[PDB]
Amino acid sequence: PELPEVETIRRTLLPLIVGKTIEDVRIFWPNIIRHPRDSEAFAARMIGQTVRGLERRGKFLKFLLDRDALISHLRMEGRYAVASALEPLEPHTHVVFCFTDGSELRYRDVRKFGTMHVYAKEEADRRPPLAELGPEPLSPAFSPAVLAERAVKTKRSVKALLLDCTVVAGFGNIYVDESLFRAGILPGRPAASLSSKEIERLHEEMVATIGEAVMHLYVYGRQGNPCKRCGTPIEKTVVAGRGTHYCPRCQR
DNA sequence: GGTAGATCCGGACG
DNA sequence: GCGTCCGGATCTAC
Ligand SMILES: [Zn+2]
Repeated sequence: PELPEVETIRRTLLPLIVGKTIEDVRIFWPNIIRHPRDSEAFAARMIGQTVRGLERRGKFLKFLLDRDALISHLRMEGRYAVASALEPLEPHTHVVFCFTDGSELRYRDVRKFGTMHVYAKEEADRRPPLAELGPEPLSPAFSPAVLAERAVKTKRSVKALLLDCTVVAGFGNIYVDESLFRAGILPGRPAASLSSKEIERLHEEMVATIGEAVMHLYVYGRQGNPCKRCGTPIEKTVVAGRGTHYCPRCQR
């Protein structure tokens, strides 16, 4: 799930788990658990805690419990579901949080690629994976000035910069390509080559693109198809180690 | 210390 | 058809 979908999960999951008390934690693929390093300690520490809140930072979900925060990343295919402990588990279920009311929060992921970290709540923001995370794209903390400051001091491409989690939180490959198209900026442009005008326009389109999605694609996955603006075939390359989609006429 | 490379995974695919 | 690819983000090494 991309940031907008992660926000939907945050909003929808919260009422389904708030006020429930963890009775057991069952782990079927311990490598998902990144902190504490021992998955047995991860399970043990969560028992007896009640779910109090659910927040989002970039694409991370932060489950707030009594003493601890659980920080979860679903990557591309991870999913959460609340269901009865009496029913058979779905395939690829790697972690289950069992509540005292006979319901469960289940984590599933065909790719087995997601991560979970648990720390005392007051520690979570200063440890991985939240430590160093950049500002929310929809917050005033993410501004043209902030983007310009990062752009001038790097030799990297503009796409590489937007994909950097320390620059802006959880802006995915899809939104990077869509925002660059909407801004009329080539993904391989050096970040430092962008004018003040271009930085402003890029910030504007990043906010509009992600904001529209939180509340329909021009280029992403559309290689070989006509640009919706000018009819030129969309092209695909590799930029910053990612599949990269752009209109060679409209982007400069 | 900025930045590239390695790493984790398995469905899709040559 | 069995090796290659690929996404995010963090860790490791230049
Ligand atoms: Zn075009």
